[PDB]
Amino acid sequence: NNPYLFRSNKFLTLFKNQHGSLRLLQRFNEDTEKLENLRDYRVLEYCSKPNTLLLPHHSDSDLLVLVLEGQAILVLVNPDGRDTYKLDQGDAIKIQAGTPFYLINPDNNQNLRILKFAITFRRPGTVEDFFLSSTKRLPSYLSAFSKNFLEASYDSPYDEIEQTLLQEEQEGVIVKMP
Amino acid sequence: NNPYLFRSNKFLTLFKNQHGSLRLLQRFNEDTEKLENLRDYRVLEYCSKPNTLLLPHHSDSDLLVLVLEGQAILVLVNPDGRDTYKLDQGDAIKIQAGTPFYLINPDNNQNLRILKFAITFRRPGTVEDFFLSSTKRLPSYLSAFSKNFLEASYDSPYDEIEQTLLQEEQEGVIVKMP
Amino acid sequence: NNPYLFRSNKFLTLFKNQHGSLRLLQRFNEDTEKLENLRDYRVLEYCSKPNTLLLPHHSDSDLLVLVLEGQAILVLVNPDGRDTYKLDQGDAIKIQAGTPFYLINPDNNQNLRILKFAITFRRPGTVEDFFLSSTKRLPSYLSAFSKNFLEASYDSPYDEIEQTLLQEEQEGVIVKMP
Amino acid sequence: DKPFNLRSRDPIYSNNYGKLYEITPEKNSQLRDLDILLNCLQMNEGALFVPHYNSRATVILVANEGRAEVELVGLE
Amino acid sequence: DKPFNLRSRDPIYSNNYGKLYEITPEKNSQLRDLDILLNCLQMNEGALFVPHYNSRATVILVANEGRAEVELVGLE
Amino acid sequence: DKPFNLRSRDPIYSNNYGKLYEITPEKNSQLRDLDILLNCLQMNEGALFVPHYNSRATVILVANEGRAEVELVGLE
Amino acid sequence: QLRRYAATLSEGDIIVIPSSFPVALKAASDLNMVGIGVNAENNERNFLAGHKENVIRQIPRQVSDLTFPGSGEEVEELLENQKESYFVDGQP
Amino acid sequence: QLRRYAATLSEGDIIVIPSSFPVALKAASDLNMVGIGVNAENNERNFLAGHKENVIRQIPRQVSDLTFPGSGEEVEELLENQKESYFVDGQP
Amino acid sequence: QLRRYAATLSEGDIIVIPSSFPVALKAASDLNMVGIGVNAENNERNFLAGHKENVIRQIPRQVSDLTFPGSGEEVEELLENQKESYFVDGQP
Repeated sequence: NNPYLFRSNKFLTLFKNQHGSLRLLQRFNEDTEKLENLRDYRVLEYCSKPNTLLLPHHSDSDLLVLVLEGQAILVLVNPDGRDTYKLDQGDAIKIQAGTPFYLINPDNNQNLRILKFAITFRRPGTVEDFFLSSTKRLPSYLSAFSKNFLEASYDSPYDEIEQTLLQEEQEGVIVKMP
Repeated sequence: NNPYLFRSNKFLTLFKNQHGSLRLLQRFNEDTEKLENLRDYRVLEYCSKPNTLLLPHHSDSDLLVLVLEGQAILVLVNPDGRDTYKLDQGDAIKIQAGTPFYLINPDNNQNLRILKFAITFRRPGTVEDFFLSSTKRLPSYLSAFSKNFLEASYDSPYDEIEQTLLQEEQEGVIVKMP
Repeated sequence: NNPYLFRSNKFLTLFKNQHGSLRLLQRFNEDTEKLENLRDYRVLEYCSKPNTLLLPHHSDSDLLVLVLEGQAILVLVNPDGRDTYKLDQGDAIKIQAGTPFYLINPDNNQNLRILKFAITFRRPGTVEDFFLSSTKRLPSYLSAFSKNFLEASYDSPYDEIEQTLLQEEQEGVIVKMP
Repeated sequence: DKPFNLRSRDPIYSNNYGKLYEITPEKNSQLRDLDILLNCLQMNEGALFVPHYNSRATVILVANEGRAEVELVGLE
Repeated sequence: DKPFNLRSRDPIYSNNYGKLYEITPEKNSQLRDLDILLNCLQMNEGALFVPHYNSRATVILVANEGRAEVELVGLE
Repeated sequence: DKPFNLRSRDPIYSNNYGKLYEITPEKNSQLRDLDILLNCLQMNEGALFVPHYNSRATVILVANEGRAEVELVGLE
Repeated sequence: QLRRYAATLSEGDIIVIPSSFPVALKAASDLNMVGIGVNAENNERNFLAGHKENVIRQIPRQVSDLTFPGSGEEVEELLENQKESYFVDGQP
Repeated sequence: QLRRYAATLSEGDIIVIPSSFPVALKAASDLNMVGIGVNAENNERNFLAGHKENVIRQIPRQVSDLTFPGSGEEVEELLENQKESYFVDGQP
Repeated sequence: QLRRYAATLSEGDIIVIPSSFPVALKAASDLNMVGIGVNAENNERNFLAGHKENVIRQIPRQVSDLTFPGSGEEVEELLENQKESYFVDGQP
């Protein structure tokens, strides 16, 4: 058939709850040797419904974010402050690899569709997301740190950290806005 | 034997009529792992006799053109004009990937030898040529377009396009100058 | 176990006499596919004792030289002069690929430990050293040149070149300073 | 740092049958650091994007709204 | 052309429990041409380098003097 | 945009036994964008190009006119 | 060998267009697409049909008589029976 | 899947730390290390614990109540029981 | 291991010379060659023989006595029995 065509059913499901979804396009150089020049790029599609927010996480790649439909509140978090952006349909924004961010869908009527073009470099063609929160998918990466290490870092009793940071709250990375 | 040596018999024949020839050097990293840093480069050699012209085509790579012997009329075609160049022995010229061009050998006495150094990027190590004309090698790429599509594009009866553009004229990509 | 850890026993011995040693860290992308972005880098460790000098040689890669312990006399040789540098603990210096150089350990008390970070490009992930001197490891590369060629180059009788340049002097690339 | 809209500029092409918007690296610094090009295609029903080709860029085309009959010519 | 010392500048971090020196490409031309970053870590016994991460750089850490308990978190 | 001749400049080397012409990226913008180097070697019969090496460039040598005895030293 | 890759994409579908490959597409219905082009520096489009930016149209009369079967003026004429550019019709 | 790579390096040992991977290390004894970071342009460190440069600390109160199990103020409080930064203690 | 790759190229033949590898070639007849060097930025040639640009010649007298078997002055002398540079003779 055709090596340059990619139907919507070539997108793998990263996560998908009754609130939204995150899809990942397979590697362009997967089934054909004719797209070797596209091996470092990945396309993802973020889909969510009204009053939902993609939880806090940073990725290991740069992300060209593109709002295909709806409006959004993209909040980029810096170590010395946070930057708020009202993303409107047709707007694009690059998210520096490693910048933690959360996306919010404020409208109560229409859904939100976003295209994230991924530019990989640490491990070409692979994109990873580190969610600071813990769920059924996976638990806050802060939880992998040894008992003693977490106590000295945050200077608090273990059960208290496991109490405030580490335990599972919501069931997915996309939650409904209270 | 030796992995850095490439005899003239390591050049493959792209095309060769009683008017000239186009040779392509095999991939430097073909038989040895010691030239991996040269994998994106290809060397070609264009050879033609007096009063001949390499037909109109564009390539997918940048080309460093080098006139090893003779003189030539390199004509580079832009979408808003054309640029004529009188190539003289010892002159070099880069031909931007995608610029359509034709090479002419004006002298009636001596032959023409040219070296094209290819810098690939779309598909590393591979070089392709799209000839707008149709021959025994292959027919104008415009001919691959569906019937209806070609009629709407050029706004003319099909048989008329197949009449003016699509049918085979000469037998090779190198023709004698009238 | 762990693909990001490299114990000191993962360094291969290039050379090691009773005067010093040159160690080479295995390729980062050797046993794991997770460090493909580090494939062009090599880490080496140069260790020598008091009053010793690494003989004259140039490498095919750029070298970030780092003095982890001790002091050193790095002498970089140009085709139109030589540049002397007194390397002190904590100092770094890039050695342009192809610059011939010798390292000297002047102190009579403490040893010398150096880290050379290699940035390869001719043959990614591989680092080579061309020592102008001849030993038991290997004989001056000048010696590979055919008899006649060496005579015309240096304009002298063969036995005289084989006498002054080509014959083996010391037993290793690291010698004691007289 | 601020984001940008794909329609903040006049269409490169804006016929009667269609419109193509394009933001190139020479015009924007965010795309410059990535060497990426973005364009927004808009076409009426029955309209045709005449045969052409791009000299250096490889375009990843995403169908957002509607169906499109595309014809691609390559050389294998 | 002259060489440079890893401690020629003030520590980026210089606590009571430790110090980290860092020379970045934006500050030095030799490292700029290689796109390399160098830093010198200094820590007292019992001290802890709190969990953090680097946004773009992959650091090759060389233990020069002493032992260190390092904890690395990745996602496989 | 205009083309250029490999002999438009004075030879880098111009002995009695031979001549080598060289056009480097620092001198020409077309070659700069490709990071390519071009040189034209000219030698009388019996002449010898003394042993040397290039620090960064890998030269693809094309024999145009005549025969040449070349000796290459590598390390395997 | 030459090859034609034809197909209709629907919402969500994607098609990669390699540089230098000729391409054309008709709108089955009101279309809205997005292209993310890589390696875009100094990129430029070249049209094979249409009034503006048509290359087949810059090929000199002399040489065009040898590149195509048509007779010198026949090609020039053909290449202009279309006054519209970039985007056209599709009704036979 | 999540994974923890723990280990003590001694003189001469090396550990590569991939960008974006969280990392922490305790000094068993007086430590002196060297890091050679590649692809360093526009690099920046982000701390998850500590007073200065702690990101968990910039997450707005509202959203933090939905990102962590804690109750809005509980996380803010927790993240500040440490007045020291970058480098800490290790005595329970 | 060390290796010698010797050969005579005729019209049309090509030889790739990897950077840093020492090289030399004699003209069997009137020669005219072309080299297309890649990764040329800040490239520089270094000669091992000859008067000008000979590196073996910049090695200080002291250290040269330990790098080569010769006796300090013997090497300096040897390296100068050639007043010509870059290109030489070939008649024994």
